[PDB]
Amino acid sequence: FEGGQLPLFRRLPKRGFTNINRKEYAIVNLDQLNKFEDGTEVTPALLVESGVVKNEKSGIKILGNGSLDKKLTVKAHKFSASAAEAIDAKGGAHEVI
Amino acid sequence: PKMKTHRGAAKRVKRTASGQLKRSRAFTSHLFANKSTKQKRQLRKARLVSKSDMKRVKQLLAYK
RNA sequence: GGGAUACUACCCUAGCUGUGUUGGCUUUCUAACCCGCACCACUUAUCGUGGUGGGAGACAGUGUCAGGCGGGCAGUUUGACUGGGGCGGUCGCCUCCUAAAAGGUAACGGAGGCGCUCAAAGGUUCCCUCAGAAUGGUUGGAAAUCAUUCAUAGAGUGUAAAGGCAUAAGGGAGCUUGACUGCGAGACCUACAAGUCGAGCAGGGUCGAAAGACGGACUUAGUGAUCCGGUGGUUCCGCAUG
RNA sequence: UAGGCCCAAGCGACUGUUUAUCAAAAACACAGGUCUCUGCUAAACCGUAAGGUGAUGUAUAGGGGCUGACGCCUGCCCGGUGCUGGAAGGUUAAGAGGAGUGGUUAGCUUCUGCGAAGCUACGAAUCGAAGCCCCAGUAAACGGCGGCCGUAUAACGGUCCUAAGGUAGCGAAAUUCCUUGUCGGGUAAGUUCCGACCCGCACGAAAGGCGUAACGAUUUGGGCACUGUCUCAACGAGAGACUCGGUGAAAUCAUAGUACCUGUGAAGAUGCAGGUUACCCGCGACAGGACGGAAAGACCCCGUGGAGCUUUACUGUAGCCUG
RNA sequence: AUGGUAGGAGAGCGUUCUAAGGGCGUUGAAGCAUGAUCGUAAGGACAUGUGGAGCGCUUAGAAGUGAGAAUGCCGGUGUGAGUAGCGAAAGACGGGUGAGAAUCCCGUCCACCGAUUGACUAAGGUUUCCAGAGGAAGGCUCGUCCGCUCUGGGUUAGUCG
RNA sequence: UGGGAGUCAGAACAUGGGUGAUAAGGUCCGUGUUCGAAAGGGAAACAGCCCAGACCACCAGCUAAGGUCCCAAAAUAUAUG
RNA sequence: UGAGGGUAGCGGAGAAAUUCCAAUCGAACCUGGAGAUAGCUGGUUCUCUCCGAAAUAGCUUUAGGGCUAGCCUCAAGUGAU
RNA sequence: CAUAGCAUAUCAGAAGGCACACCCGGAGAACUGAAACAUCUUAGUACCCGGAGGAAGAGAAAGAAAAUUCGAUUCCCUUAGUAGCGGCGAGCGAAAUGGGAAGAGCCCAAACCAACAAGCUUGCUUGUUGGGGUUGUAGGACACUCUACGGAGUUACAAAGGACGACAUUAGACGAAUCAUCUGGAAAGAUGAAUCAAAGAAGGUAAUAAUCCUGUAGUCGAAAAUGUUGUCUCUCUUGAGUGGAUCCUGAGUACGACGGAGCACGUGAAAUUCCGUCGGAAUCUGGGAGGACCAUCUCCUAAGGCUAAAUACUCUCUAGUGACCGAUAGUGAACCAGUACCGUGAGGGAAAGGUGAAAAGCACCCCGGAAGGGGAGUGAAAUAGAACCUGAAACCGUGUGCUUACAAGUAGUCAGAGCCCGUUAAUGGGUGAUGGCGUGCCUUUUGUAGAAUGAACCGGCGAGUUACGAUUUGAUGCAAGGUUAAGCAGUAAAUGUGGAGCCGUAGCGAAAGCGAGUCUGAAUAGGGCGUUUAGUAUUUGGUCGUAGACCCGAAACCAGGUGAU
Ligand SMILES: CC[C@H]1OC(=O)[C@H](C)[C@@H](O[C@@H]2C[C@@](C)(OC)[C@@H](O)[C@H](C)O2)[C@H](C)[C@@H](O[C@@H]2O[C@H](C)C[C@H](N(C)C)[C@H]2O)[C@@](C)(O)C[C@@H](C)C(=O)[C@H](C)[C@@H](O)[C@@]1(C)O
Repeated sequence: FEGGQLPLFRRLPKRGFTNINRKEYAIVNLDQLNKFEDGTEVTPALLVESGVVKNEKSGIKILGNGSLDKKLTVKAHKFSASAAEAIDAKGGAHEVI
Repeated sequence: PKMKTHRGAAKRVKRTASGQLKRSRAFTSHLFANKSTKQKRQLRKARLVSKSDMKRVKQLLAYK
């Protein structure tokens, strides 16, 4: 309440809508995968067991922020281009579940 | 009991990464012919809620 | 000739056959229904119930829906500033003075304007330049038009006033629509919302021989959020799927 | 113990009734008038209704409105509003008709419009009573009864416009701003009173006009009687009072050893300054101050505070009328 | 460096209760009263009287945690003050009773109401009626008196309502 | 940058101005001071004027504004009018 | 004028005065909603230390209220601005 | 005639009062907030009425959902102050999913069959009885095929009604162990020496007791009883599987139009579910739902009924508990309480506790009419004497040391003689001739000695609190991770378990989506938000929000009742 001056949230206009069925993905970067061993095959269940992912929301997504310095195979729902590239560069495979 | 959210503000503003609130611009949605194209395109640029207004409306959006 | 009888609603002027049946008008019927209607019994009893006779009658009455009227009744409203209040006047924006040589600065302090206009009164390229004054003459208003010379903006500038203008920002002519799209480092103003100016970068254009100038008018007023609703495009989203 | 009287103006006819607790009156009632409604399960009223009053009445009756005995009277306007009636001219919602238009589908060319059969949402061509518009009437219905210039529709003239512009009778009035209007009477002296005048700011005919005998704890003016009302106060009788004996409250109250003058100061001082006066303590009396007591001012302003009433304020509504 | 109201920050004193530890108390606890004591403050001890059973200290922890004002609420008590008032009216004397008499009983005189200060009956009240006893409270004074207190008694209907 | 406030009745004096009447202890702005929220000394008393900003003791001293006849501390001082 | 009865608060009664309805009436009284609401008034309890304002723009059915800025305080940080 | 109606015989089935606290229906406000107010909100709240009950209500898919699905109903934690509704304002506010408590599916109508009576002529129909069966990737009848007490279940669906084997084993009973001295009026205290403990809980006793009393732990115990518990006589249900071709599968119903209400949804596209008025169907090749409507898919099969548990409240009862009160507190009420008292009435509504261990409660004498007292006496104590523990201040008095009748006063303060006294013994105390200075406190104010407010005095009582959530500071633990909620086991604790969920580890964008980048843009350009580490859990303080929200105070509004003495 501003004393009768029109409040800010009526001076301003509304915009947008919410998508009720929106996909959000559990995020994991390459720097988190360095804890594993070379040649290992990582999966969502193995991620959860290792504690890297507390909650699989709509799938798991691999992003290329950090540096890998490893060689392993990965099975996930979505990947980023940089992530797949940096996986295959050191050796390894990405299998879209 | 729980605090309640101001819904009119909720569907007028969003929260940025650090702590700030990003808003939409007024003086749209109606007569532009009196205005210039410069004003038109510049009222499409987003802005932030001012801190003087945050000091007043902070509690309305705590759950945002 | 003023229509107007090809074919065809078709027809006033026509009279005109009855039709599965349906849908309106007006009378007449009665068993629905109604009679604070008459007699007779329950009865002890004018309530009420029942039989008989009379009235009225598919109207009335009642339900639901719609329209009109409705201070009879109800809930509410009926602004602020103000040398007390009231009456009066005013309420937003622009320009001067007040304002004390930065900016800003009050009063029911002193003066005025805006609530637009323009397809050229915008852009560009070329050219051009005051009134007034006398001088002097057909006209002559003495002065309108015409002609020489000083005139310093006292000319003129769409619109109030102020700041500016011969780079003409004033006056004409030729082309043309930059009165475009998307951004904009950075700055002014500012409680917020807002408002103001911008080099320059891409894109694709106009004028000009070209450098280059053009993101509306010499500048500053010519509006007003939000919610709601309407119109056109869309790469967006939605219901199990389309 | 047991009526004061006379003369003259208003108001109201009279008897009556009224604000228990500041108003008894000119206010209300009244008997008489007038208008309007009502044909009986009357109208009107109470109630959701059933049942009731009206009325065990029936237009010489009943309800409502205005006026208010009696006498003389009661003028102009139907343009506007209301009420009544009529022509019915035209406008409408719910409703009956569905002519046509689209979403969708094996349906038809499979690159695509019979929309077909069908499921579906829109939809005028018509009418559809009230109301509304229009016409007439109604003023003891609501209301109105003049602007302009000669002049203080004053006198007569015009015009302005709508529908008309004040008849009788009253008139410085319970009504007259200027106003103590002017003239006369009454008094030695008359802002009142009486009578007369009309220049009615702004009288007027049933929100009745004018007048009226009788009546009035009514208003008003003058006179006689009479008196301590007064010049002008005096003396007496009781009760309080005062002294004594018994009994014994209350309002109020920051603490108090509580003076006056001139100044000062929140602009009016027991308490401050400078001076003046003043031995301590009582009783009877007075009322100038303590802005004395009493009552969180009732006048005035404010509050986006309340309540009551009004209406052509907004929004509704019981209810009524019509389908 | 250290004046200070709205106000911000900080450090502390006390009150009741709880935990733990360690203590005091009929050779007298808490409360109350007095004192010339200690601490920068809130405040803390000691001594003596009174009283006659519970209470401190240390550390921490919880709060119904501190009053001079609200025309505050409840109780006590003042002031005004020996003041106002003691509610319409004729009493006087003698004798008596008694601790005590203007006020109670008896007697004489006097006076008042007298279409009433009289006598009945309803309503209402509900034992205030009658004998004794009583003077603590009530009686606007007093009191030997009383509609007050205590004890005990009292209302009789075929015809009255 | 953030946590917590309170405030939105202002007054006089001096100076620059409007208004008013070159009136107001008037009113409205601007520039400074004081009071507000500031005791102390002076102006007789006197929020706003002059001096000057109180941590606490002292029967110590130097000064400010204002003063030195008595009230009532200090010159009945000097010199010249 | 008496005794029995009747009319009840969005109501009744009124020879009409806002008059009466249990010492009250422009809408009675008792309970409850109810600790209604009160931008208004009053009040709000122990001590010391440090710092220490404002009475102003701007918007406001706004004017003795409120919001943001100004000016106060506390804590981190930058670190000559 | 017939029945109404009337008249008898039998039974006692109901009324009223509930604890209207909880539950279900009918009816249904206003103050208030929105800084006015009308949609909205307060709120389907308060009040009123009716029902039942110990619980009530709901309840077994014409569902929820879109996985590869799921468990009838109810309740708790989350989802989430999300999605959504909204003068899109104030504000209102889900659900699914998931984790858990408790866990239960049973019966009708209709088909069909076999008998019974009347019409009819026993053919059929009607109705009565009995079987049979009540469900969908379709169930049943008819068509098809071979079995029953194996299990045995009274909380519905049948029942042992059973010898049924501690109601709580409940009134009740038993229940270990101490002497002495000192002080004392009296010891439980001090001192010293002993003892019991499945009992050291508590309270009384002349003061503070494990061993004095009542008791406690524990043991033994009976009526109404059974704990309602274990084979428990009878009785139970050992299933009959395929196609479903034909028949049946709840009518003035579903559904629609109009007007309304309830659902988180503001009445409208209302999808979904109810009321009133008008219309009004389909029948398994059927019908309904999946937020207008059409088609394809998925799920289900309405218009019939019953149903325990987990859950809600406490006028009561039994046994107990408390960093709850301790007589102005705490119930209004510790006592004479819903009583004195007030009011016509509905209704309102107080004050008021304490002798002492023991009544041993003052024999007797004296003054006095008595009340009162003074002695004596009881007692530890009588200034403990019933107006009885302690006994504060205001207020009222009596005695005295200093002082005062020439003095102008916010009554004190600094100075200071004289007089009197003699301490928590320290450069002491009391009084005060006289001099100087000096206009109370609080609140409100530009400013108050103010003739502005408030207080007669004294005492007592008398105002930022708690819950939940947010934010920010301090503390601690762990750390790319941190953390549990409900529930369960446990002493109404700590703790243990419980990983559904929550925050963070990545943001940008309306969104699809992309991703250390993204959005814009035609473009990567330019710019905005971002990256280039640190959070999380509990708690402390400060502040805010929702609740009465620091306390007292209106005029008034509404609902239900009381009054015409
Ligand atoms: C007999 C018994 C009564 O006497 C009166 O009424 C007298 C006769 C009033 O005279 C007056 C007489 C009359 C003319 O006024 C002068 C009239 O104007 C007022 C209303 O009552 C008084 C005094 C009034 O004062 C005045 O009230 C005025 C509102 C303001 C005035 N002000 C200047 C302080 C103040 O003094 C005020 C209202 O009565 C006093 C209040 C407390 C009362 O109501 C008191 C208790 C009365 O009941 C009174 C004692 O009983």
